[PDB]
Amino acid sequence: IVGGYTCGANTVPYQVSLNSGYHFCGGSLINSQWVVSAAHCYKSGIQVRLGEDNINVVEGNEQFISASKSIVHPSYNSNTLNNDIMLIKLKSAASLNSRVASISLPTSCASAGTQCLISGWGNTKSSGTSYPDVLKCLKAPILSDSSCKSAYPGQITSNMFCAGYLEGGKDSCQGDSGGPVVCSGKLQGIVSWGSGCAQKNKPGVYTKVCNYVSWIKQTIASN
Ligand SMILES: CS(=O)(=O)c1ccc(C(=N)N)cc1
Ligand SMILES: [Ca+2]
Repeated sequence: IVGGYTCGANTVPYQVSLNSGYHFCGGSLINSQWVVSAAHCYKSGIQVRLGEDNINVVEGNEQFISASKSIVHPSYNSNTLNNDIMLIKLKSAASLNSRVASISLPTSCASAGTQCLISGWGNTKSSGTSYPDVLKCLKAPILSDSSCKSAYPGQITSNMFCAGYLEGGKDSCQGDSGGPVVCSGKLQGIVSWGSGCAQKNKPGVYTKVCNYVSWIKQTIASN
């Protein structure tokens, strides 16, 4: 997260870190046994880490649970990043509390102008590299589809939306991938892609979760 602020320990209870010997992507807990992330974050041997703040220091509120199965969206396209979403089932149910909680799925899509909360342990610089150890937060509005399409000609599908600032300076970044975009207490997006980070006229592009509620629900009900 570039241009954000320190969230505060466990203030984003649904945020999870995907670990494969090191943090490589974020994710969101949607129930005691399932996590939603980005399809481009796929890999084998994933351990889900919940209740984390400083990913390099065990503070006492963490829960480390291995993944039992990963399900990438059937129509995921790695070249265009269309349908960049995947589900991860935990080997065992997480213990839910005030510091580890699930985030509700949306019943309707969020409209442009709505303010959302984006979070992650990704790079904090637009130029250079600096990874924080604690969770960073960023409040950003959803942009109109017209401004999004104008920023990325011929690259935005109906399953994507832009959020951020056209002026640049504030945006999600490498390492925040798979992370949540929460608006009005509902999960509306997944950190997916963008050109660089916090660049002028290049806002972040996010997976539009509201288009996948049916797939998510039916998949969880049969696996
Ligand atoms: C490295 S990545 O493709 O995951 C990526 C993730 C986020 C952004 C940001 N501009 N919103 C840019 C790139
Ligand atoms: Ca920790």
